[PDB]
Amino acid sequence: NIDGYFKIYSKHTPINLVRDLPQGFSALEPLVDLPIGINITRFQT
Amino acid sequence: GNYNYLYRLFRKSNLKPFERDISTEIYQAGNTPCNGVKGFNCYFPLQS
Repeated sequence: NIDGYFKIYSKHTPINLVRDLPQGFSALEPLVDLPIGINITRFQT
Repeated sequence: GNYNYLYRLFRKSNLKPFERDISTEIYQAGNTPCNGVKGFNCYFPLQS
């Protein structure tokens, strides 16, 4: 959040692993950019 | 009287550009810590 801009970048990657992060380099393209402009301090899944 | 346009009278620190402050808690302008809603050196943060 820079000046309240809630930036969302995601990518799908087919992998074959069991317990660890994939070995390699992966990017993230912009899915959506949100100008929400609200105060954020703590999150939850 | 157009008293509806309230405004903050005090502030603990100089706020940032495009920063919005709505909380109306009583400011502790005095040396001593303060609580409650009223008291000397304990003034309403907003004026009209």
